Amino acid sequence: VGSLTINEEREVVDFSVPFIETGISVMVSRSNGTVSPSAFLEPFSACV
Amino acid sequence: LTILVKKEIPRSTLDSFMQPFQSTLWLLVGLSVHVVAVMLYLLDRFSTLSSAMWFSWGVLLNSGIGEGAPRSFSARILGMVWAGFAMIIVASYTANLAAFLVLDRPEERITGINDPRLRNPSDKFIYATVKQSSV
Amino acid sequence: TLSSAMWFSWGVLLNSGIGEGAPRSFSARILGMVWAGF
Amino acid sequence: SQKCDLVTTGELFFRSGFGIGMRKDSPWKQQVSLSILKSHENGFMEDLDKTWVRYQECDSRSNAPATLTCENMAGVFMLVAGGIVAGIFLIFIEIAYKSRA
Amino acid sequence: WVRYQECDSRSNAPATLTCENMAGVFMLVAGGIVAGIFLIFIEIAYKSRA
Amino acid sequence: LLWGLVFNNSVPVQNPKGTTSKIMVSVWAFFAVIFLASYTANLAAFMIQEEYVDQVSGLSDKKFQRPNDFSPPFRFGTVPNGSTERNIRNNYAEMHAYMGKFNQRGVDDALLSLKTGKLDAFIYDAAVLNYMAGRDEGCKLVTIGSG
Amino acid sequence: WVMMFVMLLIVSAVAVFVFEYVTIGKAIWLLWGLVFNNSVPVQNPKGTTSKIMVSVWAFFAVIFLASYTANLAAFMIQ
Amino acid sequence: EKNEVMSSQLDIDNMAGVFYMLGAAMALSLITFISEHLFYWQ
Repeated sequence: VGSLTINEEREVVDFSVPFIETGISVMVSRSNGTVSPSAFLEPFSACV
Repeated sequence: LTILVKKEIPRSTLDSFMQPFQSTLWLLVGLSVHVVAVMLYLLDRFSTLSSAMWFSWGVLLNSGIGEGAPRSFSARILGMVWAGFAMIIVASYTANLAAFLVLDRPEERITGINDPRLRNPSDKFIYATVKQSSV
Repeated sequence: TLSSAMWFSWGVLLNSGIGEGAPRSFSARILGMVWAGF
Repeated sequence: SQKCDLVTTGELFFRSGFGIGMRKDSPWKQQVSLSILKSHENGFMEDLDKTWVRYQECDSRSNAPATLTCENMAGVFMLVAGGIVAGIFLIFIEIAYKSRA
Repeated sequence: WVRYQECDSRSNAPATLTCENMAGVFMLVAGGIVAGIFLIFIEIAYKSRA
Repeated sequence: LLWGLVFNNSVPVQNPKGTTSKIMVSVWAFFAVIFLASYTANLAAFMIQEEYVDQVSGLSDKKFQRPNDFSPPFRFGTVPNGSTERNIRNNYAEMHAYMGKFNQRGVDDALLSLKTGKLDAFIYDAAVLNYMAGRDEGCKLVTIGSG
Repeated sequence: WVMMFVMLLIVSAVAVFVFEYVTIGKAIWLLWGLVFNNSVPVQNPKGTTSKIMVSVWAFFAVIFLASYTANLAAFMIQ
Repeated sequence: EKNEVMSSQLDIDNMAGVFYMLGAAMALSLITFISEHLFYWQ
């Protein structure tokens, strides 16, 4: 009843229907801020 | 019947005069004012050396000290770059001011009875009450 | 400069350097302080 | 993602999958589901995911909050021509005044 | 008995700007004016040379 | 001289006659102040209501192929004695090199290490990551890009 | 406000005293309206500590304009 | 859902719009001055 999935060699074991769904992820942390090089309306206002 | 919890600590202490980052950026650009004002003086020389910088200081601070009307057209184009950059600077600084003034507040306020830090408590969680009550 | 004195108030209202109406009375400079405030 | 102009509010009530239907006691269950794992263990499922549904066309919910390119300013673009064509007559008025005064 | 509100609500006035925080930029008026007297003495030394 | 007045220059301009000259200057000054106010009201409105994107999906290829390209401080995670180790080693673990130094038995030790920054990234099963992300220390965001 | 108003009176008294070398009432309002970006052609002084202290006051001028506008728009919200 | 980070520091990588090509147009102004010097030859 442990929280284990299968690979193709897990032929040996016989699962039931999967009750929950999960996947493979990575974990990172936060940054602080974003890039926006003062040019948002500069091609927009460049039309006027 | 509700939950008694404790007041947080605000986002006060508005000593943020350089927290919009100047201590490197304003220090970097103030020297390039002078080092491009001297070469622009040479540009109007080969076609008031200590005096030509005050015109760039005048256009940078919106202050009517004006004596450096350039007889070369190209240094007037450089002044157009100055009034563009200075208005970009003061606009971006005002946007960083008002944004840092009102952006958000992090909040860990509990919901009520249906919150998982209550129902599955940590070791740090004294959620006790009084004795001999209907609670 | 009766027709001309209004342009000084238009100059202070639009941040536009049209300036000819420096008031020799101090009190009208106080009224100009009310204009730049408003 | 594809056409445009609709949203969803999340809240996945069911959380289910898409199996393959066969008759019971078939000899084609085990090796077929083994190949399902094999198609998972190379990312080829994700390859067909790229080739079929990973095509975003319209914008997200995001709210860029606004944009200011060209369009709305036509209400204040008339300020440059609203009085300059009558200022010629204002020159004619001024030269009439200077012919009087 | 109980209709006596003393402290402020949650509301978030969002801010106020009365007197307090501006002391970090209140030093700009005196940070260089006391040395500008010596800058006058420097200028009258330069005019005594030039 | 009739250009810099949109930016409130210092710049003493040649004052013209009292004619349609100064009238059309005031006409342009209306568009000057209304463009300054509109651009500033847009600009501060871009500092708010802005989504902040991380780069974890491209580095799932790029830092896999090139872990040493930007910084040798790229301290990776692991699932030691895990089935996921073999499954990537069979498919997508050329970074089963460079990662033997990055072995941590005990998940909460790797948690507090990356919380002090002693790991860059930590690969794991999704569901335990999402649940402990919801139980993460307060409000430190530790998810993967877009989920 | 009245603090910087008497600072304007102080620097005008300095511009009277240390430039004993045009400042009776003109030194007040010409050096007052520059916080509000007036039109107002002021009497241009010598290149001395006069224009230095003008630029010093101009820093506080633009930083007060930005701070008041950032507060004011923040009172329209929340 | 990924609301907002909090920032007050100026992004120094957003300074690319500030050293957007000041010196390049200054070099074109130098070539403009050199072409003026050849127009003095004409």
